[PDB]
Amino acid sequence: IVGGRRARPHAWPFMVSLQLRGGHFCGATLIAPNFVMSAAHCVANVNVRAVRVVLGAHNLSRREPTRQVFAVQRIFENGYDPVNLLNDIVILQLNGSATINANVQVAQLPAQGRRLGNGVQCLAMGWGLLGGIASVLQELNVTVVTSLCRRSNVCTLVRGRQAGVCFGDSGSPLVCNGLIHGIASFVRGGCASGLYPDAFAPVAQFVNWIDSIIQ
Ligand SMILES: CN1CC2=C(C(=O)N1)[C@@H](c1ccc(C#N)cc1)NC(=O)N2c1cccc(C(F)(F)F)c1
Ligand SMILES: *[C@@H]1O[C@H](CO[C@@H]2O[C@@H](C)[C@@H](O)[C@@H](O)[C@@H]2O)[C@@H](O)[C@H](O)[C@H]1NC(C)=O
Ligand SMILES: *[C@@H]1O[C@H](CO[C@@H]2O[C@@H](C)[C@@H](O)[C@@H](O)[C@@H]2O)[C@@H](O)[C@H](O)[C@H]1NC(C)=O
Repeated sequence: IVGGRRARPHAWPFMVSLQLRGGHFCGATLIAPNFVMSAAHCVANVNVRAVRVVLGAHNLSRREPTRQVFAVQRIFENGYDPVNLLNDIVILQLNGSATINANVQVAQLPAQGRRLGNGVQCLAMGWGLLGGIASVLQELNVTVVTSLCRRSNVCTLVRGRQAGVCFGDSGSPLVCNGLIHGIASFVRGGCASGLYPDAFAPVAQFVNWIDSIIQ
């Protein structure tokens, strides 16, 4: 996250770090005790048996007893199309269930087909590049936009300054009115261009599919 701020520790206890050999590569959202959701581009070309799913983290540079670590049991995809930048969503079934506590919660999702209007106020977040790469979870105020956005995305823009999501933020949730409406998918013009909006996978478009998998 470029131009964001440090989150309060454990403020977004649904927030997940996907790791390989101890290092963060992507975000995710805990959507049930035994399922996370992320971006499909996060796990394209990745050894998913190597993937560690880290719950309850805040400061990645630190040893944290609040953490719960899982492996990936199964993956579920929904027609990922990298060429057309479509269906950038994956569900990763964990090898065990999370212990739901202060530090580890299941996110709330929107109703199916719920569209967000121009001007909706959201919170983007993640452990991606800062413009270094972040130790402490970052968050950022973003506004939903329809210009320079396709109907197959929710797009956001910070107005009046250059800020937005960046590399390592891939797969991270976009929280809008307390619901996960986005999964960070792609940027244009580099990170934080002040020109192109950030594009997210539109979670509301995939709710019936998500529900079917998690119950
Ligand atoms: C490097 N990584 C990130 C990446 C692409 C990629 O293929 N891998 C690649 C990409 C290609 C297809 C689809 C689809 N559908 C989504 C992303 N293009 C791209 O813009 N990013 C990227 C860079 C910075 C931030 C973000 C994010 F946080 F917004 F998600 C994504
Ligand atoms: C589920 O897996 C947890 C983490 O396993 C570790 O990470 C994966 C990606 C591999 O590298 C693996 O060799 C590591 O052991 C375990 O800590 C946890 O006990 C597992 N839960 C089960 C089996 O119920
Ligand atoms: C910055 O965002 C703050 C927190 O955002 C609110 O809560 C999160 C969980 C999301 O639901 C988001 O939709 C909400 O707006 C706000 O309290 C604050 O008003 C925002 N400030 C500006 C000017 O955008």
